[PDB]
Amino acid sequence: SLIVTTILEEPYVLFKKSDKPLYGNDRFEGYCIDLLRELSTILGFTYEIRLVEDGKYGAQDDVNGQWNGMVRELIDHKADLAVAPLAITYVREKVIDFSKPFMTLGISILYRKGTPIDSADDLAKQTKIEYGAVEDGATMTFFKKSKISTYDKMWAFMSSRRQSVLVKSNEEGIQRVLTSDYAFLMESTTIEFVTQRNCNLTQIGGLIDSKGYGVGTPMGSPYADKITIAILQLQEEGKLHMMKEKWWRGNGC
Amino acid sequence: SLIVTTILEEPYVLFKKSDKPLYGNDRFEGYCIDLLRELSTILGFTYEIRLVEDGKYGAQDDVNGQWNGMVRELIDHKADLAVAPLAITYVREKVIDFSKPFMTLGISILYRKGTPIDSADDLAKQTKIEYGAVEDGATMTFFKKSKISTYDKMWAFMSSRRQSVLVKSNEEGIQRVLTSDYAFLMESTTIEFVTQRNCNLTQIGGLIDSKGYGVGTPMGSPYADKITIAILQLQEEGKLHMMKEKWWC
Ligand SMILES: C=C(C)[C@H]1CN[C@H](C(=O)O)[C@H]1CC(=O)O
Ligand SMILES: C=C(C)[C@H]1CN[C@H](C(=O)O)[C@H]1CC(=O)O
Ligand SMILES: [Cl-]
Ligand code: NA
Ligand code: NA
Repeated sequence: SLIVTTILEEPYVLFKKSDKPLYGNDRFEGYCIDLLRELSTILGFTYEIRLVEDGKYGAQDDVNGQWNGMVRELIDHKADLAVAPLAITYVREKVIDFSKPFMTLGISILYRKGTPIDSADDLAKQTKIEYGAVEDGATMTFFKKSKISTYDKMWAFMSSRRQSVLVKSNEEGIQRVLTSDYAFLMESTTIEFVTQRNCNLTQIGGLIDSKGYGVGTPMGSPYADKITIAILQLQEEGKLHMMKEKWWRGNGC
Repeated sequence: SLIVTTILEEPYVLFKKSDKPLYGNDRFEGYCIDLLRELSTILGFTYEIRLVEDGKYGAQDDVNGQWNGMVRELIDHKADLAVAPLAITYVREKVIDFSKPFMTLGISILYRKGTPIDSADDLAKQTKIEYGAVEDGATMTFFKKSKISTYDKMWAFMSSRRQSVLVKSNEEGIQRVLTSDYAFLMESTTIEFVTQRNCNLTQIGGLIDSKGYGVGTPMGSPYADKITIAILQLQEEGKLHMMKEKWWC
């Protein structure tokens, strides 16, 4: 039996709606839960899903270098797999292993329709429209590390305003877009889910970078390569595409 | 130095043009050549580029189970890395290792603009317009194995006409599109290169699947993970994007 760490994030992992309390694995559904189920069938393991205690994905404390979130659970061998929209990044790959990607995406901008804002550069060169990202996530880290003029400028803006423009979650960022003059730097996969459900919102510009989500494992785990092969099987038979359609597809904007 | 196996395929790998003779690695240019140079810089290795003798990527013969191409070079430890638009696939991952993807893509359709054909389904339902793929590549293999009705039908059509509709190169497929009534099933990255240069051609429909190109290594090689890390660094600093813009109406 494997211990699988994960985190609530629509539509990847959600609590099933129910009149009565549910228990154990029965509590959860979503794209990542379907993925876990499919992987379990192919590779023949059982599992217990556990929400990560600190509610974090995994970032390094910039003073002591210690990790948190699902990444820390893996490093500490508290979990066997992390199954979530966990971006494969340079810093994380140095401390844990990942399967090859089950989904590909990039940072982009969530904003309202009908404005003159067409790119990151348009946001960077002003301050009236505030903008931000989830604190300490892969998106924020991209900006923190970027040497590109536009993105460095955006980092200077966000970091100096971290108290007011950085958010704790996608949900908070999305609500900020809906209720104030704010543009949210966020992952394109999640943007697509949002824009299918709110016709007044749109992605602005294209993808600013490229990354994949992968299943995390402790470094050296034999499951990283096994899951890669299972993911390739699922992709090549069209299941990953069906899985995405199931959890994303909206009724039109 | 590491031995790096590769293959000519525009704009990934080409012979550099010069008025004077060129030697060694200097003979080559392209996206993958730039990639290799950058990987070299980060990881601190020297290397020798060699074109794969049999001019194949890597497929398994369904009679004797023998592999060929760059995949075979890696299996036999004749090369340390394969750096090319080499698709990461289930069957290849069973026999060699791969870095994580430096490019992501999918099978799609290259055809002419201004036609009624809007999807694979539209091709499958007819026979007047021929269609095909590079023989024995990842695209053909996708169709050969698929259980999705539309793709299974397309495979049945292609296999019954393989002498006439399967081609030996992307170049041959493109020439087929240009000189006959033919739609070519090919990788979306390469389609983008072609359509930026041939204004009468276009991608039809979306991506039929999703895959990545990765650097291949013999199975168990320590370089697969090292190259993954270097690729992630290159991506995050915007270098892969710059390289794409450089090499890619
Ligand atoms: C839901 C959020 C906090 C996660 C999801 N993937 C990114 C990560 O793996 O860090 C984070 C989003 C982002 O940074 O835009
Ligand atoms: C250039 C061709 C022969 C290669 C490139 N990638 C695919 C591969 O890795 O097999 C092949 C193309 C294709 O199958 O459409
Ligand atoms: Cl349970
Ligand atoms: Na790792
Ligand atoms: Na492998």
